[PDB]
Amino acid sequence: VQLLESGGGLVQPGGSLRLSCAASGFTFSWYVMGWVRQAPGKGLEWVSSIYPSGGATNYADSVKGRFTISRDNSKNTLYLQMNSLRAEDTAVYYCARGNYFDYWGQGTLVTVSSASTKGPSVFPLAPSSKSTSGGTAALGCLVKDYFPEPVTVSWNSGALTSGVHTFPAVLQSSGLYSLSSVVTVPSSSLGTQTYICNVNHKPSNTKVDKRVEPK
Amino acid sequence: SVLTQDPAVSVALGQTVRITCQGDSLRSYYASWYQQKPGQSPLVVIYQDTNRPSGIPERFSGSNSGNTATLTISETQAMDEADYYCQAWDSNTAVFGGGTKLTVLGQPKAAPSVTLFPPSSEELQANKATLVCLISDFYPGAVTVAWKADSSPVKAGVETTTPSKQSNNKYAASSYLSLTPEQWKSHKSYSCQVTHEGSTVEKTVAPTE
Repeated sequence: VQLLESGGGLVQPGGSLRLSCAASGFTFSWYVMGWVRQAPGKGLEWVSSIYPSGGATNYADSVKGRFTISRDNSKNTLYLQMNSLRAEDTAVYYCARGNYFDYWGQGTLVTVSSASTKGPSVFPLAPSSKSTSGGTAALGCLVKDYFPEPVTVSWNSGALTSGVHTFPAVLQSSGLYSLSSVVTVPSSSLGTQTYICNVNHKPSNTKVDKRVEPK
Repeated sequence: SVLTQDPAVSVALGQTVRITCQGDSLRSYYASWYQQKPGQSPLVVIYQDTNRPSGIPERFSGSNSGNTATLTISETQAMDEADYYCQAWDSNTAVFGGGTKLTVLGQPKAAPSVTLFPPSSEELQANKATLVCLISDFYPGAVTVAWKADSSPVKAGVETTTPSKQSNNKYAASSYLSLTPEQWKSHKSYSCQVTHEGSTVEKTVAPTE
């Protein structure tokens, strides 16, 4: 059972977006489907739902006339057309299944804002053994000054997951975000063998594979 | 729409907690409850007032008498710590309560791990400088972060997160100190100073390294 949302991002006030949720692992055309959203630091707010057929069904008063829910049962896809977006519409948007909301996808972030996107500078954090416990070293990547969320970080193209900690970003005075990902690896292996931060900021279409060398 | 919830509730680990939802609408819709942990999506823990989904612990139960829905958790564990939301269908509208944040006392304290990184040569070559203080594995999730250039406190230039739960019920947090290159080279050292539950960890970093 999978709900895969898509189509979220940065949009200017007055602008449009079309969210999309591709479902699988169940019989799509049997279920009422729906959108629930969550402003950051706020609670869950119901957006709209749609019957297995097409009538659909009500909308939250705050989006009536502006949002339209629909579905394509042959592509197992739920849609949400968002027009006349405003700042108040900024939220994670979740695809949910059923009258009881029994399954939720991971959600897609919608940011409605005048500010333009900024790609991040990516700086390496050369390995240190000061605060790692036992013969290991901590090395990392500084992902500095991007907007909006999110950023994903992986190490060695995914082949390195044991010992990775990506920290939640700070939102600075500037309105820009920054975060760090740090990985703990054997000191013995500090140079034979190599470590690459893969940083990806989809909103600005920036990717960076940063090699992190011993200093 | 209508539903009202208590914004915060506490319980001792092992003791029973009741989360109350009281908006009208319940007066004979049937109520669902959702659990949401930070950085995660909601799960159903109780649906149609009383029933519990396949994998939800038996200690979760629901009640509903017209006025009020109640989510009961009988022998509370550390990982019942989450946000809890009330839901009901009015007629043509799904209504959510504003949610309840559940705190579980008194889990054992954990001391912070602290890692401080100096600015990279690349960032200095880009004419900027950022000190990075990383703080993990601490509980309770309240720390104080203070920076100093040598042993003088620095005020301007500090950005600190609020602590956030990690996979293992502990907290993590970051503090960033932005400097000019000149002020980075113009001191013998900079220090990240973390205080947690009366104890203090200080990590120090020097331009001559």
